[PDB]
Order: sequence, then C-alpha cells, then structure tokens
Amino acid sequence: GNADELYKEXEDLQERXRKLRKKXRS
Amino acid sequence: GNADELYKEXEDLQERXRKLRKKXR
Amino acid sequence: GNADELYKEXEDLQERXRKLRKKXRS
Amino acid sequence: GNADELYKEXEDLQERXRKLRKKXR
Ligand code: NA
Ligand code: NA
Repeated sequence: GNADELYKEXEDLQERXRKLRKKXRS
Repeated sequence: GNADELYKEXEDLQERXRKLRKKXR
Repeated sequence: GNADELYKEXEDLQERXRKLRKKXRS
Repeated sequence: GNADELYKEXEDLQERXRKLRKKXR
C-alpha cells in the first residue's frame, strides 16, 4: 500500500470502466 | 433500469475515481 | 484531498455498489 | 453479456476498492 499502487489501481480501474462502457453501448 | 442508466452510472463512477486521482496529485 | 476524504469516498462507493448489485439481481 | 456478468464485475470492482482501503490502513 503506497501512492504508486493507489495511482496505478485508480488508472487501471478507470480504463477498465471506459472499456466496459464502450462494449455496453455496442 | 436500462442500459442508459447503467452507462451513466459507470461514467459517474469513473469520473469520481478521476476526481480522487486529481485531488491525490 | 486527504486520507479521510479517500477513505470516505472509497466506503461510499463500496456501499453504492452493494446497493446497485442488490437491485440489479432483484 | 448478461446480468450475471455485470453482477460479478461489480462485485470484483467493489472488492478491489475494499483491498485499496485495507492496504491504505
Ligand atoms: Na497519467
Ligand atoms: Na469502516
């Protein structure tokens, strides 16, 4: 648990959500 | 209770996470 | 931006997701 | 591409957030 882990997880989750939103509409 | 509602929900959650990242930095 | 805000947001989002999962199945 | 898949996805995202909170504390 550190700033780099928090940042990486937050950015991975945001990208996972962009992909999920994209496929949901398609 | 449709795809549009889930889509808006997902965008809202994504932007709440971006706001945490921006505040953290 | 601080530890209390991060904690509160993470806990609010988890609870919002418990409610969304609950209503999705129902 | 059904409700079961979205349900598992949502549980996965929720548990990933609990893991960040636990690591933070
Ligand atoms: Na970046
Ligand atoms: Na608590």
